[PDB]
Amino acid sequence: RGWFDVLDDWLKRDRFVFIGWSGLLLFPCAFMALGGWLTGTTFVTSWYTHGLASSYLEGANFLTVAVSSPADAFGHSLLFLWGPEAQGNLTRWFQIGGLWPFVALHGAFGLIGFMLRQFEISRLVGIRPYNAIAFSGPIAVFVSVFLMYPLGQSSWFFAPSFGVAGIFRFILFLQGFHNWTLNPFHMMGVAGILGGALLCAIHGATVENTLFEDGEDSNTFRAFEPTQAEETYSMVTANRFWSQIFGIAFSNKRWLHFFMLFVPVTGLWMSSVGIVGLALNLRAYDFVSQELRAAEDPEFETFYTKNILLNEGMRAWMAPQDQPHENFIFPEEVLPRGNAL
Amino acid sequence: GTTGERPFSDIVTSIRYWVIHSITIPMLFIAGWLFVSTGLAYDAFGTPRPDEYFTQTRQELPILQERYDINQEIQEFN
Amino acid sequence: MESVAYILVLTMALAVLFFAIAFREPPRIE
Amino acid sequence: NFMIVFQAEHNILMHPFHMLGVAGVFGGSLFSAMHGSLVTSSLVRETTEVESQNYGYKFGQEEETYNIVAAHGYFGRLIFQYASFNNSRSLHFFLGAWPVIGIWFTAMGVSTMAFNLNGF
Amino acid sequence: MDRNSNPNRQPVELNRTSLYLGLLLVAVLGILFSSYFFN
Amino acid sequence: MFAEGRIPLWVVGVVAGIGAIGVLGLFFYGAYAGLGSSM
Amino acid sequence: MTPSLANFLWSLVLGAAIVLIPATVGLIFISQKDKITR
Amino acid sequence: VTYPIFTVRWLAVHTLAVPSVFFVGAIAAMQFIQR
Amino acid sequence: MQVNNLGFIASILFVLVPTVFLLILFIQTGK
Amino acid sequence: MQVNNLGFIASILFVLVPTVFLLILFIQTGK
Amino acid sequence: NLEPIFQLTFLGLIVLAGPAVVFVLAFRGGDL
Amino acid sequence: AQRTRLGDILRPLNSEYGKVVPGWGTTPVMGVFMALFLVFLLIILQIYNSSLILEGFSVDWAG
Amino acid sequence: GLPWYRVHTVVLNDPGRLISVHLMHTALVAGWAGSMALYELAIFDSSDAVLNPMWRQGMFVLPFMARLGVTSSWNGWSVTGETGLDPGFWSFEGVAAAHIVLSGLLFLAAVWHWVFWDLELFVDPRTGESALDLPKMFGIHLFLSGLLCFGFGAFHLTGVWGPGMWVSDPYGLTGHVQPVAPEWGPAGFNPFNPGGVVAHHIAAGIVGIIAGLFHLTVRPPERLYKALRMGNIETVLSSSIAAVFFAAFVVAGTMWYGNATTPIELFGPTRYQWDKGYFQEEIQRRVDSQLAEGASLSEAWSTIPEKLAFYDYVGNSPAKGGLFRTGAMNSGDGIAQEWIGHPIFKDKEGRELEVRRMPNFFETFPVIMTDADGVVRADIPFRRSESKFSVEQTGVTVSFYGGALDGQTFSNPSDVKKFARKAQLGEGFDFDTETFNSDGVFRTSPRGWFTFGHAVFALLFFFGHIWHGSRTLFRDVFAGVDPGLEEQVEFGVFAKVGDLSTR
Ligand code: CLA
Ligand code: CLA
Ligand code: CLA
Ligand SMILES: CCCCCCCCCCCCCCCC(=O)OC[C@H](CO[C@@H]1O[C@H](CS(=O)(=O)O)[C@@H](O)[C@H](O)[C@H]1O)OC(=O)CCCCCCCCCCCCCCC
Ligand SMILES: CCCCCCCCCCCCCCCC(=O)OC[C@H](COP(=O)(O)OC[C@@H](O)CO)OC(=O)CCCCCCCCCCCCCCC
Ligand SMILES: CC1=C(/C=C/C(C)=C/C=C/C(C)=C/C=C/C=C(C)/C=C/C=C(C)/C=C/C2=C(C)CCCC2(C)C)C(C)(C)CCC1
Ligand SMILES: CC1=C(/C=C/C(C)=C/C=C/C(C)=C/C=C/C=C(C)/C=C/C=C(C)/C=C/C2=C(C)CCCC2(C)C)C(C)(C)CCC1
Ligand SMILES: CC1=C(/C=C/C(C)=C\C=CC(/C)=C/C=C/C=C(C)/C=C\C=C(C)/C=C/C2=C(C)CCCC2(C)C)C(C)(C)CCC1
Ligand SMILES: CCCCCCCCCCCCO[C@@H]1O[C@H](CO)[C@@H](O[C@H]2O[C@H](CO)[C@@H](O)[C@H](O)[C@H]2O)[C@H](O)[C@H]1O
Ligand SMILES: [Ca+2]
Ligand SMILES: [Fe+2]
Repeated sequence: RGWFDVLDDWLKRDRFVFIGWSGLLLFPCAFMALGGWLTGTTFVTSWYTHGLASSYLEGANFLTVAVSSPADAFGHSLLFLWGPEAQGNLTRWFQIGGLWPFVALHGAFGLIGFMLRQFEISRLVGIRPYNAIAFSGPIAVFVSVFLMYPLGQSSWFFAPSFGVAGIFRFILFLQGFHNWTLNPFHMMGVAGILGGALLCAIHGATVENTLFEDGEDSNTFRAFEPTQAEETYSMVTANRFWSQIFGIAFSNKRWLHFFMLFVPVTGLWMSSVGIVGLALNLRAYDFVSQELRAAEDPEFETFYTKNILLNEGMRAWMAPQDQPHENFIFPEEVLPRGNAL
Repeated sequence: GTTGERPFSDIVTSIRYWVIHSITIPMLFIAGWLFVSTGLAYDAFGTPRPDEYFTQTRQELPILQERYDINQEIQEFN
Repeated sequence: MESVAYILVLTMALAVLFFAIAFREPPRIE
Repeated sequence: NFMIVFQAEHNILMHPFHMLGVAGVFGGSLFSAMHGSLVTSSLVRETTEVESQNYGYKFGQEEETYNIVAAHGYFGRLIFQYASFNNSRSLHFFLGAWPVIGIWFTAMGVSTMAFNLNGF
Repeated sequence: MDRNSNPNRQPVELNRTSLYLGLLLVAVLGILFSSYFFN
Repeated sequence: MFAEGRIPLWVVGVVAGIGAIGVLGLFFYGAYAGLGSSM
Repeated sequence: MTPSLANFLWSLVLGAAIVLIPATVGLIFISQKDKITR
Repeated sequence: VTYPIFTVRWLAVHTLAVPSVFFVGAIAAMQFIQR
Repeated sequence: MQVNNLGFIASILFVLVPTVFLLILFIQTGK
Repeated sequence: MQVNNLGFIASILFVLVPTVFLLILFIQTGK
Repeated sequence: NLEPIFQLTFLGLIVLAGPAVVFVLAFRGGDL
Repeated sequence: AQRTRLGDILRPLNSEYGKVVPGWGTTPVMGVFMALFLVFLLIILQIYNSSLILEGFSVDWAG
Repeated sequence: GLPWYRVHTVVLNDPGRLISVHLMHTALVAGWAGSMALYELAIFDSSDAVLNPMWRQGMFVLPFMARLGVTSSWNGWSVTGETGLDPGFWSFEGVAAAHIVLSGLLFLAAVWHWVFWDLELFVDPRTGESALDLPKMFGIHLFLSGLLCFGFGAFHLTGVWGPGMWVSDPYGLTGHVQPVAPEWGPAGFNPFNPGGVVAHHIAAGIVGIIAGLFHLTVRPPERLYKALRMGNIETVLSSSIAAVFFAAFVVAGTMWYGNATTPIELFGPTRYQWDKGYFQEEIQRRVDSQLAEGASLSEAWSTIPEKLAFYDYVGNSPAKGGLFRTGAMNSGDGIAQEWIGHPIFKDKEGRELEVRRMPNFFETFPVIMTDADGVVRADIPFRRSESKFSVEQTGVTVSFYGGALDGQTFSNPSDVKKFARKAQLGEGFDFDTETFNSDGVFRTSPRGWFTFGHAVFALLFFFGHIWHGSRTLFRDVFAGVDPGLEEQVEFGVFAKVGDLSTR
């Protein structure tokens, strides 16, 4: 037995936490990313990068702590602890936002490790690897949003911060500056996510309400056995119900479950494509025909133009605080605003 | 169905686990406590204390602006 | 005249719905 | 427009019921993807490599079309054994309950922000 | 040289449900993207 | 207690649950005192 | 030989010594101790 | 009966729980910082 | 409205071409 | 050249629609 | 002062009360 | 299996189907070259990223 | 039969028809290149290489011809702005026609290989069915790649036998095609040094030749042959897709950030040059040198070429467009006619005011004027009842230096406000908006479109890689799992997951 086979045997032992070869990448990187996030949200400020308190130590709460993006001055520097910025100084590395690339890169490699784990375990137990394929969607989201978007922009500063309110800020930023809601790729993402939730709810309810009477208890949960060969709910009854209620119904179980995979995954992939577009400011910001008409016709008003006005307001009022490195000085009189407000 | 390890319920219902942990768990708790309450965390992570966000000479946000010499920048920020 | 295009695509979707309901492939137990 | 004004006036993003709605829909999509992928992954071989695997299932067939035990083995090794459902009925109840509860909470969030009890 | 029948050729199929699904997908994609095509 | 040599698991659960409730109660109290309390 | 060059090379060396080959040593050692009995 | 005490599961448990309790102690202490 | 002069052709082809692809495949099915 | 703004759509459809009619009929033939 | 001290005294006594009832019933053989 | 002149010319190139070297073969050397490639890619990335600054040039349009 | 998404799998085990479909795809791609170039030539406007260069006209393939040394037309014009040059056959038209003819020949070869699919070269002589020696094919193809890479670098790029490549000054004012010598030191890895590209092609071509020689002679280890399914062509598809999306990410990045292979005269400026005021600072430096001799303001600013000023204009940043703002940048602001000259804003008190430029992020931006020490001295107020710093109250006037408006001064607040709004966008230019019926909203450059397309394609090819790698490694269970699979998956029963020999 060669040493490689012996190692392979040890890594793939049946234990409470499977390790595998993929574990060598997953567990250290995932632990680094998680511990980095926890450390930053507990102890680390964003005073020098954003002028914000972002840790429990500073008095922030769960909703307002974040591992904030690094200072815009560094561009897309990877900000290694040993890099030319921190130069091995851990305190300075924390202060310049070095924890953000730490978490982002370790999380990217952890995600790779987790999907490799899906592949490895699928191969070991002898099933098709569709779980890894489904997980490609979250990977596309993470790559586009946390890497490609800031890479197309001026710096990592404009990446989403790892935090609840940081993410909320990123969301509102994308609305105001990119008109992200108007983006058809985002609308396909929304369709996929809401459709996935709908499919989850409707399938769970349909199964639970077409169950066969296989026990005597009012508690129907123990009238199932994992090794039983027969279906536990009536597909025929479900199909008739949905055909008469909704007009159409699934008749193929396999197609049903592939659809439940397909819808949210495609939603994630389409939204990731849209985010890639936004990385280069290739926005679906305006409808030029309506802009031109409004510019020449002061009685043409649509919900689109109203939303454009909202975006202008958000940008002007938010930019000085959101982008402190720019030293934006917008005097009170240049701020757009409606009457009396 | 057990992969070999001792069941959690058995371990955490046993006297020896609790003899060990009625000590170990509180010690880490008060170790983190002391980490905060001695001011070690402030100095280790560079997080400002409530009275050090601004200095008697810097009333503005100490936003970093220089690409490579941040140690000196932070020092002049105080 | 882009109104015509919008109406056209919407009508296409609705016609697909009616045919998918009325002229569906019948589920058959076999 | 409705959503933007709503956020401006109520801070719905910082409302815990809307956070529960987001958990509802994100988690519902997550569980839809997992369930579909685990069932598709554990399909019993009934077709050839040419035809769609969907033809391996016949409408109204009594037998099970996938191996739930293999799906449980895979998932309980992906995370750990006791986090994996092996009872299809409990699994499907969870699939129904998660998005429904999340959406109930977010509906109540909007309904209570209707009375200007706003987000944090 | 001789022209010999290729034994790797296979029929393609699209069942009626697949047709309805594809037609709906095409119709809704057109609905979605037409406004942006017109701009 | 009811059995010698081991703690009942429900007692352990009650004790750990009360500890967790106290931790979350301390955090909610701190939302209103000290740093981050707006005062 | 710049300071950043020295730090990159040091990063290679310390990455090896801190992660790559205490982990390989530990994995090999344990796999050869706890060996699967066929 | 007579299981090993230390395992991969033991390490996985502690790798999380130990810093977790440390951090919780830190945050508890933060609850008493005054400006 | 001054819309893109390629909008009608783009939208119509965007719908039409996949439509005839599906129609061809469906109608020939069972041959 | 100032040509009829419906020329491209008219010509393209004039060719395309009978083309797909023939294509459908030919491809399904023998079903 | 002492208000949190007394408050926590009452709160802890109340908190223990229910579990005390369950524990006493379980140990003494009562119906549960 | 129609024969052509160019087919016969090319025949020995497509004749070794499935022949392998038993065991691990050259895999260690492959691994060494892969590690060197990774270090090279790291070097050029960090140079492009300005996280590795060498003397003699600047990552700038001016050179 | 086959579902629609699996139709092409019929050439999976048919090497002759796989070659056929590859030939047809190659013919389609080459024909696209030729016809794209022909269309661009049919609409290209070569009259003004300064203010209407290729990248303002939505020219996508023309810069790629020009990058490698094809810079002249049969109509006498050259993209370097020169005329009367004789390229020979290898003009834009010649290259496009060559691609069209290549497309035809490839189409015919594809037809031949489709019809005569059953060549005995494809059949395993040991047994008798179709088989490809994939490792040996890799050795052959890699050796060829190394030869062609080395030849490209050492002969074309060096000018030993070939045109060289496009090189330019750092400010994109004197771009042209010349031979480039390789740089063998560390500077060869500076992405903005073309000698690095030359030396890369020589060295990597040599390495590819050596590696192909190794792969023509040494057979795969049995371990690797089994692990990577080297008898399965889908493993090649998987790893090829991986390498391809790697390359696509790289080319997208080098296009977005700029480098020696993406010069601004061919693809336009980058967003980062606008971000950092690269051209603005160079312009100011030239003006300051002129002044330091003793030139007046008007003379010093008149020394500034219109091309550099045109680079210093936000409408030429690739980060200003829209996903559905289609076509050339000339369809946006119009065709640039001339530089208006540099405005200098003075308020009533003589303070010199700087208009804050619009960042790449902002679709709209407030007009703000600051003095030397960064204090707002004038603006354009939104609300006027509490206005304090308006152009009207502060008496701001603008005088122009160089360009069309040289020597003129404006005091009418309407004109001052108009020119302040122009100055927000950088250097000001007169535009022909009639030719394109330009709409007034910015477009992105070919740099932006290329980066977008290739970033998206790379992202999708990641999924392609995952799909085909999974199909390669899980080929045995593609049609479903074994109708047994009972106790192999159960927990704790075996010592190693799946390994039936363990417990
Ligand atoms: C002799 C044949 C020939 C010649 C001289 C040309 C010449 C040209 N072509 Mg063309 N082409 C050809 C055949 C040819 N082509 C064929 C057969 C096709 C069909 C696939 C095309 C399709 C095509 C398109 C779509 C385009 C061109 C374009 C061009 C022009 C610019 C090319 C360029 O940028 O290079 C770019 C090439 C590369 C960057 C090669 C990348 C290869 C990667 C990096 C290597 C892969 C990894 C490697 C194998 C592994 C490592 C090995 C290593 C160690 C050695 C140029 C005039 C462009 C143009 O200007 O349009 C008119 C254009 O867009 N061609
Ligand atoms: C990556 C390849 C590439 C790139 C970077 C470019 C770039 C460019 N081209 Mg071009 N072109 C290409 C390939 C490319 N082209 C090909 C293959 C053709 C043959 C059709 C053409 C033919 C062409 C013409 C005729 C013209 C250009 C022009 C241009 C310029 C204007 C760009 C523009 O507005 O497009 C707009 C892009 C969009 C509006 C984005 C469309 C996004 C679609 C709708 C996505 C589809 C969604 C999908 C259905 C979702 C799936 C659903 C899901 C369930 C899977 C620009 C520099 C113009 C120019 O100025 O020439 C001088 C012009 O006249 N090109
Ligand atoms: C070199 C690249 C490459 C090659 C040679 C293949 C080859 C193959 N793929 Mg694959 N794939 C790729 C990349 C590639 N893929 C990428 C990047 C993705 C992620 C999007 C995928 C995702 C994928 C899936 C999910 C599947 C395949 C399948 C297949 C097999 C059947 C193909 C078929 O009949 O569909 C026929 C396609 C049609 C009839 C219509 C397609 C219409 C598309 C959506 C629009 C076309 C746009 C335009 C014309 C394409 C040019 C764009 C170009 C610049 C890329 C075949 C061997 C199937 C398989 O595995 O079979 C068992 C399968 O299920 N692929
Ligand atoms: C934090 C995460 C860290 C992850 C750590 C992962 C643990 C290590 C996994 C290593 C797996 C890769 C090697 C696979 C085994 C193998 O190839 O053959 C095993 C061989 C065959 O030997 C002998 O050969 C005999 C004959 S033969 O192999 O059949 O030829 C055979 O019988 C016998 O079994 C065998 O002993 O044994 C070896 O000793 C060769 C080791 C070479 C390994 C590659 C080295 C590359 C890594 C170094 C990186 C730095 C390089 C310098 C850069 C500046
Ligand atoms: C009150 C009752 C009256 C009904 C009115 C509402 C109509 C809803 C009927 C759904 C139409 C079917 C479309 C799929 C075409 C069709 O007939 O599919 C039929 C299909 C049946 O699948 P099977 O199980 O038979 O599939 C087995 C294999 O043949 C797979 O091809 O149902 C589904 O696939 C469910 C998933 C799609 C669900 C799509 C719903 C979309 C909602 C409508 C969105 C468009 C609105 C646009 C407005 C402008
Ligand atoms: C940073 C860094 C690092 C790392 C580190 C680490 C990795 C660590 C860690 C760490 C950790 C890992 C920590 C932790 C934690 C934790 C916490 C802080 C917790 C919590 C919690 C809570 C609060 C919960 C609560 C609850 C709920 C809510 C539900 C039910 C009940 C309970 C109680 C459970 C190093 C040094 C390498 C390098 C440098 C950088
Ligand atoms: C036969 C022959 C010939 C001829 C040839 C020719 C004439 C050709 C051509 C060709 C061509 C002329 C071509 C082409 C092409 C094109 C293509 C291939 C394309 C495309 C497309 C696509 C794919 C696109 C897509 C899209 C869309 C649609 C939208 C946007 C996005 C995208 C881009 C995706 C000769 C006599 C010479 C020789 C003999 C033989
Ligand atoms: C859920 C859960 C858990 C936990 C639990 C806990 C943690 C707790 C609890 C509980 C408690 C901790 C309780 C309690 C109670 C108490 C009560 C219910 C009482 C009372 C009474 C009263 C009514 C009072 C009265 C009074 C007045 C009125 C005034 C005078 C004095 C006095 C104070 C006597 C376990 C793990 C087990 C199981 C699973 C989950
Ligand atoms: C999977 C791989 C993971 C890679 C990451 C793993 C952790 C890697 C951490 C590497 C840290 C590099 O840390 C770096 O160490 C070197 C060498 O001591 C320090 O260098 C220090 O000592 C050396 C000599 O002793 C002096 O020449 C130098 O001037 C001084 O700074 C750097 O200041 C520090 O930045
Ligand atoms: Ca007033
Ligand atoms: Fe199900």
